[PDB]
Amino acid sequence: GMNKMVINHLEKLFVTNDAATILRELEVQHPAAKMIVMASHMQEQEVGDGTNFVLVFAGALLELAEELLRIGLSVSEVIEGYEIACRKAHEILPNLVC
Amino acid sequence: MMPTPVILLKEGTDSSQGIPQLVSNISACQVIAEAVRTTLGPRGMDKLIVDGRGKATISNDGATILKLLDVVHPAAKTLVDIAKSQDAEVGDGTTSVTLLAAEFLKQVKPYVEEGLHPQIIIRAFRTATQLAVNKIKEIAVTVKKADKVEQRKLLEKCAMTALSSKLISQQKAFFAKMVVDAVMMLDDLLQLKMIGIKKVQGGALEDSQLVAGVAFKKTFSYAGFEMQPKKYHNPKIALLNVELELKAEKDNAEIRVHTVEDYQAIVDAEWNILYDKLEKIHHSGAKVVLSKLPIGDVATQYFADRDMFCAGRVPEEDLKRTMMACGGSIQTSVNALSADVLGRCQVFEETQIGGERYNFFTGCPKAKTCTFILRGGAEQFMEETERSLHDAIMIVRRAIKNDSVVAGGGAIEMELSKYLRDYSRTIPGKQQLLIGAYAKALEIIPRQLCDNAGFDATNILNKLRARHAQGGTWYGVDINNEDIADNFEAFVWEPAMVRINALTAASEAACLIVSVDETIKNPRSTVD
Amino acid sequence: ASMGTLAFDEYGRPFLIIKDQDRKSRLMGLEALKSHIMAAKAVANTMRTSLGPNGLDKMMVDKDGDVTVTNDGATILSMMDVDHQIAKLMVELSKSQDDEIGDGTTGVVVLAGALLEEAEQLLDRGIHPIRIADGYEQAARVAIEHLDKISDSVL
Amino acid sequence: EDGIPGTEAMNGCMICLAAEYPAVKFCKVKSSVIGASSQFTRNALPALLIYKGGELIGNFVRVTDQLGDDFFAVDLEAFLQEFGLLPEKEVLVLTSVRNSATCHSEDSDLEID
Amino acid sequence: PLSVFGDRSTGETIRSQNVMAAASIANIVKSSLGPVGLDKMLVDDIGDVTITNDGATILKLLEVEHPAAKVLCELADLQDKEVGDGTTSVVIIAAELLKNADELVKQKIHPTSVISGYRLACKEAVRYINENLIVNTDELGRDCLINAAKTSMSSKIIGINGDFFANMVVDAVLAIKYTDIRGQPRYPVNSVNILKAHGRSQMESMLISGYALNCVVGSQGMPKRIVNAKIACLDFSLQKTKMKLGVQVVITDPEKLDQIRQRESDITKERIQKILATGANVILTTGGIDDMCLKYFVEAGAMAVRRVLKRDLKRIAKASGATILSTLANLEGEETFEAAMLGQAEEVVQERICDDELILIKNTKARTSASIILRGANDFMCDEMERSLHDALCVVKRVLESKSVVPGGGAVEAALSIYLENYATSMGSREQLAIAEFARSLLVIPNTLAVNAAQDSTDLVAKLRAFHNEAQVNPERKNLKWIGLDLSNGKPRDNKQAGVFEPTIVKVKSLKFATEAAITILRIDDLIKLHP
Amino acid sequence: GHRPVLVLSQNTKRESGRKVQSGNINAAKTIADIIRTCLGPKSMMKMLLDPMGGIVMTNDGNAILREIQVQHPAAKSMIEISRTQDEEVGDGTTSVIILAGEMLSVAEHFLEQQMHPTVVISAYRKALDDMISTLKKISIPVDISDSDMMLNIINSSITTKAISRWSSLACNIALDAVKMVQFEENGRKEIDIKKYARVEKIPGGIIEDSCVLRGVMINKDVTHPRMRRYIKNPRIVLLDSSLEYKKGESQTDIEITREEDFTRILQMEEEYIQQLCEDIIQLKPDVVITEKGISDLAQHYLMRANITAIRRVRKTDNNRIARACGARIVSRPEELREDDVGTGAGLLEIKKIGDEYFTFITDCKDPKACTILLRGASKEILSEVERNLQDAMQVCRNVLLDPQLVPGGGASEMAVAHALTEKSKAMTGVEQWPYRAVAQALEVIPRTLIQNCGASTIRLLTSLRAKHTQENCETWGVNGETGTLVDMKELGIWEPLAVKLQTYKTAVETAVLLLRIDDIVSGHKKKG
Ligand SMILES: Nc1ncnc2c1ncn2[C@@H]1O[C@H](COP(=O)(O)OP(=O)(O)O)[C@@H](O)[C@H]1O
Ligand SMILES: Nc1ncnc2c1ncn2[C@@H]1O[C@H](COP(=O)(O)OP(=O)(O)O)[C@@H](O)[C@H]1O
Ligand SMILES: Nc1ncnc2c1ncn2[C@@H]1O[C@H](COP(=O)(O)OP(=O)(O)O)[C@@H](O)[C@H]1O
Ligand SMILES: [Mg+2]
Ligand SMILES: [Mg+2]
Ligand SMILES: [Mg+2]
Ligand SMILES: [Mg+2]
Ligand SMILES: [Mg+2]
Repeated sequence: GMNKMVINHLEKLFVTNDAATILRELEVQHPAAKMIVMASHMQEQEVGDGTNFVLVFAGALLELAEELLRIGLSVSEVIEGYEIACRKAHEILPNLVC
Repeated sequence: MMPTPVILLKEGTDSSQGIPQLVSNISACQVIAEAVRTTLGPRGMDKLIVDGRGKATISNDGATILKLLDVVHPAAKTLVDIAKSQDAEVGDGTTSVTLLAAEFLKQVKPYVEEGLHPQIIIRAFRTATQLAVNKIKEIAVTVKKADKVEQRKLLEKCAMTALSSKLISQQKAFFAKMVVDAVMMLDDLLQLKMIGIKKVQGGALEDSQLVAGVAFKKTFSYAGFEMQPKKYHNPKIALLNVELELKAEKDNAEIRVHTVEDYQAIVDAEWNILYDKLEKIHHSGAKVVLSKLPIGDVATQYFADRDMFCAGRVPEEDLKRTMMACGGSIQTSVNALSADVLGRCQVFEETQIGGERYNFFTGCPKAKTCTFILRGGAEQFMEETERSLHDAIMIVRRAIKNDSVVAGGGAIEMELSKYLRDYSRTIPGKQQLLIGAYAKALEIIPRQLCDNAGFDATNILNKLRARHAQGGTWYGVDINNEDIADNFEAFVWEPAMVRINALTAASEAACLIVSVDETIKNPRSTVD
Repeated sequence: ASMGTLAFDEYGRPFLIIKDQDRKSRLMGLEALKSHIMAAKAVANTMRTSLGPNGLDKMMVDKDGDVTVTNDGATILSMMDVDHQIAKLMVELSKSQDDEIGDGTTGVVVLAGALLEEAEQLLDRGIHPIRIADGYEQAARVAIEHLDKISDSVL
Repeated sequence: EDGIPGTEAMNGCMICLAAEYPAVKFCKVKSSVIGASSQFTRNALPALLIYKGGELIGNFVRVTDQLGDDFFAVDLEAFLQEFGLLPEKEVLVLTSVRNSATCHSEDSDLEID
Repeated sequence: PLSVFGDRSTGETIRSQNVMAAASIANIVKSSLGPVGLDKMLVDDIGDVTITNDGATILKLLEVEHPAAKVLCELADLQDKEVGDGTTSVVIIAAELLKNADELVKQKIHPTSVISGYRLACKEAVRYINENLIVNTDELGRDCLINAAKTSMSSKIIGINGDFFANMVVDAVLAIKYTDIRGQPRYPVNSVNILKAHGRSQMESMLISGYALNCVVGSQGMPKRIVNAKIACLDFSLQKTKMKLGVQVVITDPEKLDQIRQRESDITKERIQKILATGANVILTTGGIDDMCLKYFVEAGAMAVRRVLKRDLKRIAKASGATILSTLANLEGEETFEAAMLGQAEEVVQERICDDELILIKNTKARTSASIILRGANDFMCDEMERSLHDALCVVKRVLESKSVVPGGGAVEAALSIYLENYATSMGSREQLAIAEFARSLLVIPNTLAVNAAQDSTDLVAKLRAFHNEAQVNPERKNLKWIGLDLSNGKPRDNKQAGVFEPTIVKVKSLKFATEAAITILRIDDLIKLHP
Repeated sequence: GHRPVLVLSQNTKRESGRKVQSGNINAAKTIADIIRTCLGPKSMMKMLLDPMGGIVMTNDGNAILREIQVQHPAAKSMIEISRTQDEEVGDGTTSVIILAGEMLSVAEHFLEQQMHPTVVISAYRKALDDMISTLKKISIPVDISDSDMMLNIINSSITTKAISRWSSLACNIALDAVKMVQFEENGRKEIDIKKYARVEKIPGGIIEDSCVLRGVMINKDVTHPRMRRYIKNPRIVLLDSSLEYKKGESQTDIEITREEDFTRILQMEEEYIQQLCEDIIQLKPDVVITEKGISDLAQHYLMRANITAIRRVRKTDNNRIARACGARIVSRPEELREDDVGTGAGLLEIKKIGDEYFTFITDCKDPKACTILLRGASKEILSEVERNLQDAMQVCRNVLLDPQLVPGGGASEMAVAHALTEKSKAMTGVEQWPYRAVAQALEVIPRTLIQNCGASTIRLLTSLRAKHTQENCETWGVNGETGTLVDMKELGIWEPLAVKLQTYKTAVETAVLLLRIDDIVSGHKKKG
């Protein structure tokens, strides 16, 4: 990954590749992107790593949800399938410990 | 691009990404390097920068020039930062760091334009820097003799080399002897605040002197000060932090009396308190009294009647230097003025120095401090003299820490370039091009020396390369003879840590600049 | 020959390096030295009329309208409202001469102006200014030694 | 300027006329941009200005007085024609295929010899 | 001191400014080089949209202020005018040459030495190209022209349909072949009329065995199709006669006015009667025809077309054997029209093309003509089709005129770089550096080609240079001079066998023009910009 | 004033990279989404407000797109595609936009990954060739001599428009107009719906009274009341030249000296008019139609022969009358011939409709031009009816020129998609993914039909795909009114092969054209 020079509203320069720091310095205005940034910051607070994973996974999930909505599925069906698959993933994960 | 009714980031957010933004960063670093390029070498020049208020600063020091420029480019600020870092850690070479970093970026720019992955460039830079630092440590010349004469010669040569680029280069031997004398008197920490530097207008550069003791300017004498003698031949010095004047005993103190006798008693008690303090000071045997706090007119006249010298409102640093020079202790109370807390000096005198009176404490045999009194024709003249002396002092301190030297004038960098080229000739070939570019970028300093001196840099560089290839580690640029010479035998000596830190900082800055692929600028808040 | 540099990148993207770089001027190379020599020569030629017994005075007016008539070079240069930095350097040279000695505050400025005037024609012939300064230092040492040689002692 | 009645009708008329008169160079500009007087903006804002060779040939101001607020392209066309400022209509092909060539050199088939 | 009302930039500042301007112009079009390049879509201030890949069109549409950038744009225009291809390559090469020359100058190398080295390098590169890298097309046959057209049309909107468009281009060029004096065949391109009409797909574009007119019959009563056409080409209008400025009609006896007014149209009636009596079926005129003459032609059962373009009329007349007549005046002072002035064609048809009609003159005799009707999705795509088609026609004309071709894909650039790097060591001491920098700057073409494909440019260029160095050093490895770049797979490839060819004139002229432009810009070291 | 050094202009904007491609694709998607709901038998109409004050109420894609002004050049390209589709075949305007949007979406999917646009373009062209082959394979022929099948084709073309309520009347009108305007001369067949087959809309009355006239109707009245307004079997003469005395071309000033010359000149003007009228009368006609003015004296002299005269008729109307009544327009009356007289018009009658006079020539034997008289509720209703009739006539002409027929209702889309998917299984390259993606992008038509019908998109589309996986199910589509699968050889919805071929070609080439752009430059002066 590559570092990004981010200058905030106070002319302070940040050179980092940490996703949480980049999102914090960026002035995100869209409420949905604000919610995703909140999720990333919560992941940073709880664990301390994996914020970029959270962001990219949420983006991919929402893109594929848009595809499913376009092909004819409803929001409720997509949400139910996502929850079922998340439960399946959390069940599978302990078996993947090496 | 689409309007996107609700935008992601707020309006005014500017984003630049990809190869063009990194090429722009390299160009900005080139501009910053060019801003200080001409101030390198014995044939370097000075830059004059005027601030908003109208005051001008004239300097040859690269760090000062870079600080005075209001650089706002995020990538270009890294060069200023590494210049500051080199100034802090070493104190000399603040131009070479910027030149080397910009040359690294310029050399790797063509590979950036053709799509080479920045991680490969960063890895090559790290490998080349590690190899160069190891080579510098291996080939640096040190003497395992601990000879006082040899150490003195080494320090003086390093100081002259550090000084032979400034306006005081004509008196470089004299100033270097002064600097080495001053540094060698510091005890073990080599604190800079133990070397006072006073600038007095008027006089030639050769009129500047180093006081083996402490000297400071006269501090707002009261009435009756001119009635005091101004020379003592073995004075005991009372270093105090005491306000010697009639005043309220306490800020919250209140006096309540109901008799005129008690009123007179209170007035006499205030006078008696002041006179008791003065008598305790006088009975200690001291003839010179210095205080960090104001000394009133009553105390001044009292000391004049006793043929004693007084000076109030002395700056704290001057009192600390006086304590270190004489051997007393700053007393906040005069109740115990034993002989152990009184400073001693052989001669105290107040003399005239260019329309300004100065107090002199000389003859101190156990002094751990000095005081430079610089003479010049203008404020900026003396400021630049002080900057040059600071560079020399830092160099001498670092050499005191370790006496490892390498020949200057680009000789060390030509040797490093030859070594790195030889190493790069024996690797697969993707890293070979980048290490060769690093070695070529190492040639900027001798080329810049030749360009500043007005030579033909190409022929001198060719001769240097041929000499280094066939043997001879310390062949650099001979500025006076417009040729090449053995710079180690010409006593163009630098501490090895100077070039080590220069290479490390330049490589780190280049890697940081290369590693950035996107720049985002949030809109300004509270523009007012 | 001013304003610094302006490229705005070879990609069309903004190129801002120094704050207010479009409102800042810059002189480089021999042109700046020529301008400095011109300013110093102007100051020295102004002062050179007030030299010697037949020298004339300068009537100086401050910002409040007060009138000062004087022959002292240091006073004239201190009260003169200059903006050029080299002129301020000459003023400080006069002030330093006044501080150290107290007399000769006009000779120093004329001498400096003459030295820079000669350095101008030296530079026109392709000599590094550092070489000119070194030669000036050598000649100053020679002149100081000669002054010591030809001096006389008074009671 | 925005909001003053008659501006949108004039815009539609100019669109139609430019469709029918390619030669003319119909254009619009706000009074603020040209820096007109506040008096002119408040009282005489809707005005059609006609130029020809850098000099004025049409000085129409407050065209709504003699055109109204519901004037169509027919009204403006007739109103401009009756002062003889609008160039005469030239018949042209409505739409066709495109060629897009203009002379140049060596653009000449030549007999073999 | 100067007191000049303007701005002055001198030395390194102006040199860097010129280099920056040239580099910006190059970087504008560097993304549109090679088969993996992509088009650009330009929008005017009035909303007009142009989608193009041609460097000359991009630089002409762009509004440029810097003088060096203007020099580069005019260089692209000149390369388009004199060759027709390699418009992006010449600009890129010139900018790279200028950049490397400025890099040399910043090292205290005198600009005159750099200019001398550049001239020597250009001369030696031209000589080496002419002596080693040219391929004679005599042993390749018709496939060489097809391969050249395919190479030219790569990176264009018609690249994938090249299998069809190359045959169309070759047939169109061969249809207009003629030999002038000295027996040298000549191919007058721009005589192939190109008509653009949106509609059906690209593959249904038509090559007309004749001429195509963007015109229709004057009157609806005329026939829309004539089998055995006798074309009469006129350069005068057929309207009611009007006397000149110097002649005036003054009537004193009223009885003469009716006769005057009758003759006023009887003159044109008689002229048309003569023209129709000679046997003509199709009448084409550059002037207008009014209703009365149109009715004469309608009653005669003949096709009449008015306002025909002069170039179109000349092409039709010479293809059909007709003679342009600006007047029906002979050398006997009479008014006659002869059958020998009539052109002939196998058919003249007004066909419908996407809710519009145009006239096709099919199979003109005594000369073969060619026209191309391009079908596309919309107007912009048809315009890009026309530009690419013109590029292909110019390339085929250059190949047919001069029968030498060179391998494409950067093989020529790599070979020249290796050869000039070897050759620099035998000339001078600083012109040595100039020639070396010329050789290095010649590598910008394969580098840009590889970059546009997101391939490893460094490794591919290194492999190409190794192949060409082996070809130049080893004496029995001369077959490696054709090793170029295969951008589809990102590997070196023998481009002579693969069919990636270019006319030698493209490379030679691009080198010469780029060198001259670089020298001209490098000649500047001081700029005075007078205030307007 | 202040002079900033620039390469390009201040108002020149340049953007490039993934942003440009994404912006183009989203612009095309938005253009498609604008008219997504106007496709199918259950489409909903839209109100468009003209900048000139008019109102357009339609569900035709071309009108909706042409009424929208856009800034993004990709949207301009899409609108140009819509206009091209309308001008070429006259139908499928809404389908082509949706297809182009879907193809650009599935292309953006790949461009998000590291696939070059040229690979996608080559895959798209291969897919387009395969679609053309499959469409030609699954087509069926039609018998143009069968009036019932032609009426069914026109009906299936117009079932999606507002005129579908009066389906039989509209189909009969369109078929009769196209059939009678069909012409053959000199071995060149033509239809020419644009010039002849004029549609005249008179607001008021009922739409069931609309009919195609066996001749031409114009909005004209006799020049003078004494003219006959009803002629049984008229002989019609058409002219362009005015029937009035006019100035000559040359300057022809007279000079009158005698007394009687003025009256003589006026008398000869009258005599010239009389001579022209006598030359006209020599052919013994009943009606005289002129594109230009007719003098009052000319009217009198024509009345003396009992001839009805109409003046100031448009050139297109006069050509239509010539085609209808079999006359030839003559400029000079003295050159009139017998074969130029129009005999074949079986009735001429000037009747009053509303408060206006209309001239009817509507009993011609074998007329080659016609007037479609449309009567309806108002102006906008009649404009929509005229647009629908234009679509019907275009479809009829397409079938007449190309007698190939293709199943509708999305059946052809699914058949071609299945064939391409089956073909893609044997390529084993990197282009197979874009090939399959653009093959499956054709399913947006059945999906749009199901969405507009209001049924379940996913279940119906899955069932349709499963059905099309069978061995003979190429004609299985969706019923757009009930939202159920149905065989199109039973439902009867069929479309011309030309319309489908044009739609697919235009959509694929639009995607190819918009996939080739990565750089946008805007703001520069037109320079010309
Ligand atoms: N007498 C000399 N001869 C040749 N080179 C010298 C001499 N003195 C210093 N240099 C070179 O000048 C370079 C710059 O030194 P200087 O300008 O004093 O400080 P900085 O390194 O901050 O620019 C050093 O790298 C040194 O090698
Ligand atoms: N099929 C191909 N394979 C490899 N390289 C090609 C191919 N076709 C063209 N090229 C190369 O791409 C380069 C760029 O051509 P292009 O930019 O399209 O022409 P122009 O320079 O006239 O715009 C040419 O130098 C040519 O050698
Ligand atoms: N009764 C029907 N049932 C199902 N589909 C139909 C029916 N009638 C028409 N269609 C479909 O609707 C499409 C026509 O929609 P239309 O509004 O005409 O769009 P366009 O103008 O783009 O053709 C045709 O592709 C056809 O397959
Ligand atoms: Mg992590
Ligand atoms: Mg130094
Ligand atoms: Mg004096
Ligand atoms: Mg080309
Ligand atoms: Mg339809």
